[PDB]
Amino acid sequence: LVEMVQALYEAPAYHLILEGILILWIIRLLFSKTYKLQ
Amino acid sequence: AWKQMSWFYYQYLLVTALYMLEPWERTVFNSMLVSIVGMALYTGYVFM
Amino acid sequence: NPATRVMNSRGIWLSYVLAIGLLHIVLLSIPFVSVPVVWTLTNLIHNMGMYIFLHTVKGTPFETPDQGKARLLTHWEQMDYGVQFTASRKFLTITPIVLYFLTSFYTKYDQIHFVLNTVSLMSVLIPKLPQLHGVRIFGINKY
Amino acid sequence: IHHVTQNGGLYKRPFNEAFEETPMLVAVLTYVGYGVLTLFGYLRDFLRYWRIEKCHHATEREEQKDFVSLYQDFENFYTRNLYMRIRDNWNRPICSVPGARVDIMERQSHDYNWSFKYTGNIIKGVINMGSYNYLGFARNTGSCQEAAAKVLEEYGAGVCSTRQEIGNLDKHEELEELVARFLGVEAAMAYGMGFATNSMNIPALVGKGCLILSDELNHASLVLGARLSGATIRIFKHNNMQSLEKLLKDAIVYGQPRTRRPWKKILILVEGIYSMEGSIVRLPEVIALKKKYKAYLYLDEAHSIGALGPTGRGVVEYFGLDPEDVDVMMGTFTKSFGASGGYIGGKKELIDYLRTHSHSAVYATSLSPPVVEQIITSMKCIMGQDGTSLGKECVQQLAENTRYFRRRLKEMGFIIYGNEDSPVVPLMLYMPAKIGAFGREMLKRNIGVVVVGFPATPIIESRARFCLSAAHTKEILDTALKEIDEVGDLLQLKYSRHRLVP
Amino acid sequence: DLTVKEKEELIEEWQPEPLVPPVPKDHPALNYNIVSGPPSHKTVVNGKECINFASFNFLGLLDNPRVKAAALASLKKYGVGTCGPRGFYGTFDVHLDLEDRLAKFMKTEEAIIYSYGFATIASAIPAYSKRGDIVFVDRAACFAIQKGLQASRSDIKLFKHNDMADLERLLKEQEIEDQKNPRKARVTRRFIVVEGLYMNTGTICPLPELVKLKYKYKARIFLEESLSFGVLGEHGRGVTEHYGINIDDIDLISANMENALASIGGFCCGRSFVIDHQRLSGQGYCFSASLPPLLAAAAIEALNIMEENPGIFAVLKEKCGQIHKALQGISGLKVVGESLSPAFHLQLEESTGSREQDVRLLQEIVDQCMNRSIALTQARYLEKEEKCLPPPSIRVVVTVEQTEEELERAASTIKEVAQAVLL
Repeated sequence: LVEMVQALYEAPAYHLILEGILILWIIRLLFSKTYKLQ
Repeated sequence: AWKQMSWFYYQYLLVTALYMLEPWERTVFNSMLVSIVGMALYTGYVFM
Repeated sequence: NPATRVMNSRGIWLSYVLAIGLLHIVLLSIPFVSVPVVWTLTNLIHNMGMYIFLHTVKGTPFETPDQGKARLLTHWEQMDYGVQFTASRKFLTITPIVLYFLTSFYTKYDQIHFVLNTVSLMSVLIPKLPQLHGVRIFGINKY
Repeated sequence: IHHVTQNGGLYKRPFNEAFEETPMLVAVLTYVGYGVLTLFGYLRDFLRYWRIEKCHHATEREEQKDFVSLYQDFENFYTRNLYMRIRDNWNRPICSVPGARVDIMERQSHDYNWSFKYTGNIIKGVINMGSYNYLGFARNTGSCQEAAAKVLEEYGAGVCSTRQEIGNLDKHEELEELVARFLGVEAAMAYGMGFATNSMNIPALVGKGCLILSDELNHASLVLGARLSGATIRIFKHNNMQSLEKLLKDAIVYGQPRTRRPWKKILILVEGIYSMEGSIVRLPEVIALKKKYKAYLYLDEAHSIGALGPTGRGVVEYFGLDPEDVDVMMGTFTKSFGASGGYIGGKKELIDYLRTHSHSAVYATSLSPPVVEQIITSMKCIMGQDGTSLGKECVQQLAENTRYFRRRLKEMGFIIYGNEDSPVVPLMLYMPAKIGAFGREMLKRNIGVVVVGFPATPIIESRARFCLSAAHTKEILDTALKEIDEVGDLLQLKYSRHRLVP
Repeated sequence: DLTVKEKEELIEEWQPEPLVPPVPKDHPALNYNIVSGPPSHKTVVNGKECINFASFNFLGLLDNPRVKAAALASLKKYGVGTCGPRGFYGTFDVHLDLEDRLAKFMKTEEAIIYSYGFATIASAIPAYSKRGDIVFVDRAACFAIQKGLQASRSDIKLFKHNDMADLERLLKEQEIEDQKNPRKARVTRRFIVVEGLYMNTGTICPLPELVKLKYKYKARIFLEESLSFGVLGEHGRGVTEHYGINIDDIDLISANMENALASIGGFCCGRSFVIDHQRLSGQGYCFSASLPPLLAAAAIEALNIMEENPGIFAVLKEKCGQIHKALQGISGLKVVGESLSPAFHLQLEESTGSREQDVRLLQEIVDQCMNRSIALTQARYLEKEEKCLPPPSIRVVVTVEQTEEELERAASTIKEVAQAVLL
């Protein structure tokens, strides 16, 4: 898959930014407590 | 060699829960099970 | 409720990760398709099935546990007795995100596949926010 | 003597059991068959919307087509797509006295269990492992079925009033005095339905302001009686004495849910034997916790009174404990005496209270005299009172039968749940299509068993339940063990990873 | 918050209340009568011989020699108990035979039998009615109906006794809320729960107007007639035959096999569409042992006699309006009930003002009548557990075994002792 890896370099600006925001959504959701709703 | 071979079909019928379906339901599942594998060798031959 | 403890049972995560892995081989066996289109179909079909089974069908498939206290709640809202951020509610929140990083990489980062996969990912992640626990957008699907 | 705990429970003899886990491949294979059935259920629902005939079942009247529909179609989804496919092994009618061998009416179906037809034949001599006949008192010839005939002749079938109006005979007075001598308590009281001894007397003891602590696997009557009382309900893990203490300590520091006032009182509902699980309660630790936290205990021994203990007194005798350390004891007469009804024993002020404030005492009719004469005679037989050693022999025979059966199955290679002294033996068979196959293949071989599926158990925990009795000879029991092997080979039911060795 | 040192102080200072309350003073009950022998027509109660006017067997079928032969012949081949719950080798051929005979007697489509008379209507109501439904219940319903309603977490709206204007006013109000939110009104069920020949009052429900209201406001009916089954009608089919109403209009019908059948248990009869649902949903049918076969063999034999001789129902009613007319005139006692009811009341006219003083007063009449060989009873309730507690009373219960001389001699004794305790 030569083409695929050489295309992440030329990935648009607004996309790799969405994949960075989505990686922070996981980390914040992978460290929560529990809190049954009152 | 027949009895032995017939026993594996019985085990196949239990592991997949076709032992408790009607004949037409059984044929509908056995038809699309063989087609997918059939078109899985054709795609693994042209692209090889 | 016997239906809230299903998503915890032994071997249910590995049995689920193989349900997506088996659908990706039956879709990639088609003789006349493309690899980029095989990875978009996987993502959209999985997200639509997950959306229907977690956020549209409400009630149980068997006699309601106690006089029908869950006849108006989708399977997501019944799960784990309403307790948030359990392991089973974190697995099902992370899985569509991980399956998006692969269908972005295998489509080469195209521009038209983006407007499809992003719309599907948002559609499957919006209902899982704790702020929407019971809200029915414009009345739809309430009774 | 043998060992203790940090709680302070004293165990006189070893307390050993086993709940081996499901192997991973078998669990993975169960979900395949539970999804394949669901897919076809959706397809059949679609076809039955306007394309399949399906004229074999019932509908609403023509005049009530514009009322709101009576049922919600999605609730009876598993009923019409799963249960209905293999429901030919759940309501088998029998035509003789049930014990150690029964006669079953032969029925057949043509439209896949949607309707049945009795041919006219009878399957005689079927080995019975499906009914609760511990100690073997269910017979139609003997000295207990001899006196019931006398009482019936002079009294009649049943009474026609309540205990508080004119339905208080001297038979009731004669039986309630004997039950207290049996249990070792001060006073007792008998009702007439085992299910209604719980749901009509629990709401007479607690109300709003009180707390109920229930075990995970309680009977339906115990759960309904709590729902009708008005108290708060909290469930702890099965037989977990750490969960109970953690849930019992956190209720005396935090009080009631909103106002945070002290609870009026706390009640604990447990059972002697859990019939679907095959386990025995850890009573010396439950007693050593409700004395340290000042809670009250409610014991339900419908599956152990007469089936545990050196002299057939139940779990309190089986553990070597003092009967007076239990606030309420309740049981039935329908599992070991071959009769009907239920009882409650305890202190003398408690029974005095319940005689006036119980729903059954004032609204429901009394017991039947011919049934009371069954219980009085078999209870005297067990006490060694009649004069023979029948009560002792029958009590001991069940213990050896249980030990032999449970030991043989382990060597054979199956997965068996529960405690080693339990007369209920659940055999594990996980896949959903083996539920329908085991019941069908055992009856072809002259054995009667019960099977249980998903919306009664966990998802991957299907099982077959065997009940032993003191009427099972060693030659019946060997025949059953020999025929279980063949079906276990034919259906591949030997999942145990570490089998026993003779 | 809350260090691990003061938690023991909290755990240590707590003090529960006793399991049962200490008795404040003298009570009413706690003095059961002790009947020696069977409670037949001539009974011995508390060591004295007396005529029974207190038991609920209107057909004299208890000590019928023919009924006992059919029970012994079933004891001789089955034993006494069923060792299981009707879904695990607990159904016999006797159970299916009795179910068919009941369904054929009521001219219905299907029937289901329970093993306990109280659990029949306490399990049937919560199997159809659920968390978001409206139930309209008469104000004088019995206790089993109230418990079944309590166990079904639905909305209860209880209306006056036997008046159709209040029921219609209650239904019209519900129609106004249906026009305020039509989406929710299409998933909400409406049940009317009524009771032919009420027990707490001795009256009879007006059925032809209640049927008309059913089709006008679209609400199903649940008839509960365990005191008119085998009493009313010209065949003992209940109230539906008394009024001449098509039985396909009453949805579900319930009764017990304990009064006029003189046995144990209850049954529900209806269309196969509604009766088939309770076999997997009724709590007391699915988790309890089934009825002993010798008790189901007695009901079939009683049901044979009920069909062979249908002139036994005219006898019961001819001498039912005899003692209802021979009692009018007592000073201080009033009669509450219909001329067609075999079990009515004698309530106290113009009560003092303290219930405890009326329960204590009526017991003087009962205890002094029983010394003249006439056995009577008092109605018992659970004072703190009742929606609409009725006044104290004395049940007068008529059977076919009581001769006319005994009936006319009972009125004299009741009047003699009552105009000398209430003076």
